[PDB]
Amino acid sequence: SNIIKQLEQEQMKQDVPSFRPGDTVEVKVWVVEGSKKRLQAFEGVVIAIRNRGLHSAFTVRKISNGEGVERVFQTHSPVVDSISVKRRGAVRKAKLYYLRERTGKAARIKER
Amino acid sequence: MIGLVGKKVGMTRIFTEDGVSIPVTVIEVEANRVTQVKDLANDGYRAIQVTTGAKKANRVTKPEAGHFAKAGVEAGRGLWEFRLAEGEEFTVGQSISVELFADVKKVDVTGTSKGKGFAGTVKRWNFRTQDATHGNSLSHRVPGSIGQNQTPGKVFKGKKMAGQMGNERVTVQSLDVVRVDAERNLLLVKGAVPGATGSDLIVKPAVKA
Amino acid sequence: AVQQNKPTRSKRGMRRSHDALTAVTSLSVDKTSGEKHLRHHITADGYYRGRKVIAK
Amino acid sequence: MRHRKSGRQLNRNSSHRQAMFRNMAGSLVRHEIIKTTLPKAKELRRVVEPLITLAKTDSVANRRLAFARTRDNEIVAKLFNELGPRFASRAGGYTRILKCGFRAGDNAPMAYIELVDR
Amino acid sequence: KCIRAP
Amino acid sequence: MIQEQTMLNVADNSGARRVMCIKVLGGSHRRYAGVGDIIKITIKEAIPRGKVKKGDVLKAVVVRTKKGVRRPDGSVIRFDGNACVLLNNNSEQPIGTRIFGPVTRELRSEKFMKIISLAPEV
RNA sequence: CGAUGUCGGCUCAUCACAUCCUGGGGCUGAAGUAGGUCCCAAGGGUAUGGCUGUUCGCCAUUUAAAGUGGUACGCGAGCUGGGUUUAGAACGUCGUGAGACAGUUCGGUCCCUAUCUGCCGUGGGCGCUGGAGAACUGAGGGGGGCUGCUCCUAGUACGAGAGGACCGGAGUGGACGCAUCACUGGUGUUCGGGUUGUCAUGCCAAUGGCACUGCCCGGUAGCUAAAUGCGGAAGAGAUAAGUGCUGAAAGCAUCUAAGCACGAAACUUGCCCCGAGAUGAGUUCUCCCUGACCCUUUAAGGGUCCUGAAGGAACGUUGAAGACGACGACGUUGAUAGGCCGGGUGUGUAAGCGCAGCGAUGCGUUGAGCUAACCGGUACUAAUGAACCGUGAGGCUUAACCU
RNA sequence: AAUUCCUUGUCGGGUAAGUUCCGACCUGCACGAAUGGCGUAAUGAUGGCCAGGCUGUCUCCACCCGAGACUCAGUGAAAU
RNA sequence: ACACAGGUGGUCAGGUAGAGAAUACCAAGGCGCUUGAGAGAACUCGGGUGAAGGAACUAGGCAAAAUGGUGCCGUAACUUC
RNA sequence: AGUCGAGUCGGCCUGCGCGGAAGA
RNA sequence: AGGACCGAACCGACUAAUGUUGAAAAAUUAGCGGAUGACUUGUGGCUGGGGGUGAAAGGCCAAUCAAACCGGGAGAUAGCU
Ligand SMILES: [K+]
Ligand SMILES: [K+]
Ligand SMILES: [K+]
Ligand SMILES: [K+]
Ligand SMILES: [K+]
Ligand SMILES: [K+]
Ligand SMILES: [K+]
Ligand SMILES: [K+]
Ligand SMILES: [K+]
Ligand SMILES: [K+]
Ligand SMILES: [K+]
Ligand SMILES: [K+]
Ligand SMILES: [K+]
Ligand SMILES: [K+]
Ligand SMILES: [K+]
Ligand SMILES: [K+]
Ligand SMILES: [K+]
Ligand SMILES: [K+]
Ligand SMILES: [K+]
Ligand SMILES: [K+]
Ligand SMILES: [K+]
Ligand SMILES: [K+]
Ligand SMILES: [K+]
Ligand SMILES: [K+]
Ligand SMILES: [Mg+2]
Ligand SMILES: [Mg+2]
Ligand SMILES: [Mg+2]
Ligand SMILES: [Mg+2]
Ligand SMILES: [Mg+2]
Ligand SMILES: [Mg+2]
Ligand SMILES: [Mg+2]
Ligand SMILES: [Mg+2]
Ligand SMILES: [Mg+2]
Ligand SMILES: [Mg+2]
Ligand SMILES: [Mg+2]
Ligand SMILES: [Mg+2]
Ligand SMILES: [Mg+2]
Ligand SMILES: [Mg+2]
Ligand SMILES: [Mg+2]
Ligand SMILES: [Mg+2]
Ligand SMILES: [Mg+2]
Ligand SMILES: [Mg+2]
Ligand SMILES: [Mg+2]
Ligand SMILES: [Mg+2]
Ligand SMILES: [Mg+2]
Ligand SMILES: [Mg+2]
Ligand SMILES: [Mg+2]
Ligand SMILES: [Mg+2]
Ligand SMILES: [Mg+2]
Ligand SMILES: [Mg+2]
Ligand SMILES: [Mg+2]
Ligand SMILES: [Mg+2]
Ligand SMILES: [Mg+2]
Ligand SMILES: [Mg+2]
Ligand SMILES: [Mg+2]
Ligand SMILES: [Mg+2]
Ligand SMILES: [Mg+2]
Ligand SMILES: [Mg+2]
Ligand SMILES: [Mg+2]
Ligand SMILES: [Mg+2]
Ligand SMILES: [Mg+2]
Ligand SMILES: [Mg+2]
Ligand SMILES: [Mg+2]
Ligand SMILES: [Mg+2]
Ligand SMILES: [Mg+2]
Ligand SMILES: [Mg+2]
Ligand SMILES: [Mg+2]
Ligand SMILES: [Mg+2]
Ligand SMILES: [Mg+2]
Ligand SMILES: [Mg+2]
Ligand SMILES: [Mg+2]
Ligand SMILES: [Mg+2]
Ligand SMILES: [Mg+2]
Ligand SMILES: [Mg+2]
Ligand SMILES: [Mg+2]
Ligand SMILES: [Mg+2]
Ligand SMILES: [Mg+2]
Ligand SMILES: [Mg+2]
Ligand SMILES: [Mg+2]
Ligand SMILES: [Mg+2]
Ligand SMILES: [Mg+2]
Ligand SMILES: [Mg+2]
Ligand SMILES: [Mg+2]
Ligand SMILES: [Mg+2]
Repeated sequence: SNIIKQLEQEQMKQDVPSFRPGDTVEVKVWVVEGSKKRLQAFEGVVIAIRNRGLHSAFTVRKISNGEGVERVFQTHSPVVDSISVKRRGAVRKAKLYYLRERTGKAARIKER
Repeated sequence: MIGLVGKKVGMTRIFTEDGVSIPVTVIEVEANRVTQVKDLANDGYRAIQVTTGAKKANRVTKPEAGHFAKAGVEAGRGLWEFRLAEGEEFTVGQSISVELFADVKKVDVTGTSKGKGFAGTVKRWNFRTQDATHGNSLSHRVPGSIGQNQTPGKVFKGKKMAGQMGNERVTVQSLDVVRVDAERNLLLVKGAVPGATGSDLIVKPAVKA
Repeated sequence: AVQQNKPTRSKRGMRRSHDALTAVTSLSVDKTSGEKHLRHHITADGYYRGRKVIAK
Repeated sequence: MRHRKSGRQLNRNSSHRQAMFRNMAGSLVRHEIIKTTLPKAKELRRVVEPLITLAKTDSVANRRLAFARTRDNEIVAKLFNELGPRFASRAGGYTRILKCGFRAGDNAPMAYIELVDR
Repeated sequence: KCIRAP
Repeated sequence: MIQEQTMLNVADNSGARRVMCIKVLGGSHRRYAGVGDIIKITIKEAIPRGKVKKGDVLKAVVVRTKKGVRRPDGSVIRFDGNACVLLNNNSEQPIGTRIFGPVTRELRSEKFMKIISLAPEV
């Protein structure tokens, strides 16, 4: 656990910005096609954060070409190139799973 | 070759630069101290006994202590044997370190599985449950028939029934060595290995090639 | 469900070969009051490991 | 299995356990020594010792938290006024369990649990 | 039920 | 995690609106189809004058699932519904000409390169 | 016939081989691909649905394949009760009628706390020849053994073309199994919060009880699968059918008689687990005990006093160990548990006070307060000085060595 | 057909697939007119069949809360 | 047959919510049901929750889940109106 | 039988064996 | 108005689970039907065994019913065990 704490901390990113459930976030992700390495953006609402050191994760919900999509990002994965907060949301809960049953005008989050 | 005795520290992951997350068991392998060398003359087979770790001086018995005194090693928490292959040679008192595994690609890891106590046939043997409803009377997770009739008029040995499950020696074979850290006395192997955190593990180079 | 043959007094005795009770190995003596007690329990006069406790 | 789990069920449901320990915690604070069954005494430490710790810092919020957990203002006042200051410089271990034989009625193993200074 | 019923 | 009896939406303009999985192909007692798996389907609902019709039996490739898909870093991508793309039963090639909604990089193979080419995302 | 529960299904199987698949072969009216047919082979594998009480069968869609049989038409002191198989009722039909029908139709109580054998697990006793603590050897036993597709070889061999290999190699799957919880998740009545009704704490404010945890939303540890690691093997030996080499009997021929070779998922190993009650009770290493006396039936004899080891057990604090036993850790020369301290995690900005608002509320103090089973620490509490069991150098015979 | 043995008759509908169901045909083994025939709104803890919704019924079970089961103390059966 | 989860006619009828003698929580009043204590295995019973799927279960949706109030809008075939 | 140099060929009656010969 | 509707008391008993040496010789739990009537219930009365009574199941007539119970003919008879 001390042993594991040292193995974990040496892989942890130092640059991860403060964000919060209900924030809109843009995550830049590496994608590979052969030997060609693009960066793909995934913008959406943060519906859940797992704070768990190196195992930290966060879930982003986006409506994309008329289809709800959630990505669970592993925060310290090198696949996640950058995270940036586009808009600060005002919610009360830690987890916004109630957004899954809400579309359009019902799904709006007040700014913080 | 020989293996080494280690302790299951727990699990983590190693993120690779190319994006992959590798689940790892972290095995603490402190020095294994040779406590006896079995010879073909005196013992009828070739092997080393090793100890690792430390025992309380007051909880090491006089028989145990005298055995370690002959070796000239500090008492460890136990004694384990490893069969020597032809050509392998070790001396009493020799410390063997995790560096042994430095050029080993795969290992087999042996430990004592977590103890589930008395397990039913559903859990222990993956028996199918019977109907939850449709009239079933008191026979939801019970094993069903355990034999035929007058012929043979008995239950066959090895019949799968409820009983103690887990808390037994298990070997998982052919786990990739992800890292050998001699400085920290660590071996990282890919994937899960038997036993609880804190439990002893025997790590040997993989027998399947 | 039930026996086809009356078990013997022998079989009865054998089944009860594990039923014997075990006397307490030994009683402890309080360092002060001198009185016997179960080890790790207070005495009948309310001592434990020399000091008066309870007081009843 | 119950690997790593804490808390004794004591052949009760949760609401009965909670009520029972609230009563028993009050009894211990009031009388400073009680006799009970040994497993109940061991569980009672996990209830009573946090109350005393809470009572080390006298505030309205703490009086109310204590009140929420005890529901007795005699007990809350005795914590805070008496016990909290009595244990100000003592890092846990406010109680002591002393085993005291077996109960006549059902052979239950019994123990005294007392506040250490009593 | 009847053993070896009709 | 699609199985026999699972209803899927259709992520193409073949004209099927609602299809039901009647077989997970490619193994004895194979339980589930995930993204990129071929299933056998029956059309339960079709639009009036499309390329296919109600009760037609054919193949489809699963392109979105609610269970979703894990990636090598432990990430997961989940969709709000289960959807597939109808394929010709003999030559497993898409019947439609448009793909609707995002697909995943699990279809990035020779068989389904047309689907990837038409999809508006991933 | 002083009762052997009777179809089918479910659950759980086990065996045979007359082999469905996978493996090995011979012949072919075998070019290749794909078949036909026979021989060897039982290691493992061997669909899900629609219909019907069905067995079966037909059908849909799969699969490498959807084997055939035995086991009281395997299995109701294991489940079901659709059918069959009582009493009600009706139809057709037969009968003057009561009634009748392996005709139909709607409805119609399925009991048993396991003594013995067996089987799955788990202990106690004694033994194994002085006692004790360990590590082993491995007689013997069990587990495991399935297979697709794609690519390369190669559009090669073969073929008029159409099509299209063997042998060998690489990858990736299905099903099954073992482990595990790092991840993704479930659960999480022991954590936090929202909220309805009502009762109470004098009242306000704040709280608590009850209503399925009142109803809900989240969620820690643990357990866990849908999660993710790993497995089946290679190799070896001896073979089956089969194919040979050399080779006479029988000047030839002949795989066989002498001799020699090859040959399969079967067999023996190789892999994993159990394992010396293996009474054939094994081995190795270490530790401990080096006192006197008395008597009789004088013997592997029984007492007495002194002695009490190594170690064990007991008791206590306990555990990712556990029904209980057992197994592991720890007992002050101490982190064994609880508490406590710090952290993490979860919930999501407490109370009080202030400000704004007529007010519900909002805002500030404030990511606040609270926070289980987690992590790192810490003798505050509880793990006691003892006592108990276990002895005092371990039979006889013979051999080799005391040289 | 609460009646049809042959029979899962045949044709149509519904389903990917329907021995059941619905419509129809008539070769009624063996319907039929108050031991009523055919129909019929409403009604039925009535029989059959299909949908939507819904779900641990199931794929395939997992975890949790309680009562037993297990251990201790007291009492103390039974069939055979 | 029992200090037996059964049966037994009449009268009385508080508060908050509620249409109510339903239901929840309480008053007056009455009770905790005459073995307890631990533990936290299988399995059984009674419950809670459940990823993806959604009748694939089964003789049969058996059981479960679900629906559920008031007001207003709106409501088909058929019909003995 | 394939010059060669002694037996050879095929039927009959009989003794004892061989295949034909798969099961829970 | 109503053998009207929804729904407690009250009267029933359709389904499932449990129970099956039961808590109970027919119940319990969750649902379920009727609930101003051909309703339900208290007290008392009348009908008697080839007899009663029966919205009919050979149902019921004191845990007994294709002929009650008790005593008697009676030691029926038993080519059966
Ligand atoms: K039943
Ligand atoms: K008979
Ligand atoms: K062949
Ligand atoms: K076989
Ligand atoms: K069989
Ligand atoms: K039989
Ligand atoms: K049966
Ligand atoms: K039987
Ligand atoms: K049974
Ligand atoms: K019949
Ligand atoms: K027996
Ligand atoms: K996990
Ligand atoms: K969890
Ligand atoms: K309240
Ligand atoms: K031995
Ligand atoms: K054990
Ligand atoms: K605030
Ligand atoms: K505040
Ligand atoms: K916080
Ligand atoms: K007829
Ligand atoms: K008539
Ligand atoms: K008429
Ligand atoms: K009579
Ligand atoms: K007589
Ligand atoms: Mg365990
Ligand atoms: Mg099943
Ligand atoms: Mg029953
Ligand atoms: Mg049940
Ligand atoms: Mg026998
Ligand atoms: Mg006993
Ligand atoms: Mg713990
Ligand atoms: Mg109890
Ligand atoms: Mg409650
Ligand atoms: Mg008999
Ligand atoms: Mg054969
Ligand atoms: Mg065999
Ligand atoms: Mg049978
Ligand atoms: Mg039964
Ligand atoms: Mg049976
Ligand atoms: Mg029936
Ligand atoms: Mg029939
Ligand atoms: Mg008949
Ligand atoms: Mg007939
Ligand atoms: Mg085997
Ligand atoms: Mg964890
Ligand atoms: Mg979760
Ligand atoms: Mg919850
Ligand atoms: Mg208030
Ligand atoms: Mg109350
Ligand atoms: Mg109440
Ligand atoms: Mg020759
Ligand atoms: Mg502690
Ligand atoms: Mg936090
Ligand atoms: Mg609050
Ligand atoms: Mg017929
Ligand atoms: Mg037809
Ligand atoms: Mg259907
Ligand atoms: Mg018809
Ligand atoms: Mg008629
Ligand atoms: Mg007429
Ligand atoms: Mg009529
Ligand atoms: Mg007892
Ligand atoms: Mg009583
Ligand atoms: Mg009444
Ligand atoms: Mg009420
Ligand atoms: Mg339980
Ligand atoms: Mg539920
Ligand atoms: Mg679910
Ligand atoms: Mg769901
Ligand atoms: Mg079905
Ligand atoms: Mg079925
Ligand atoms: Mg139902
Ligand atoms: Mg319900
Ligand atoms: Mg012969
Ligand atoms: Mg009415
Ligand atoms: Mg009645
Ligand atoms: Mg009821
Ligand atoms: Mg009605
Ligand atoms: Mg009503
Ligand atoms: Mg009759
Ligand atoms: Mg009667
Ligand atoms: Mg008569
Ligand atoms: Mg007479
Ligand atoms: Mg007589």
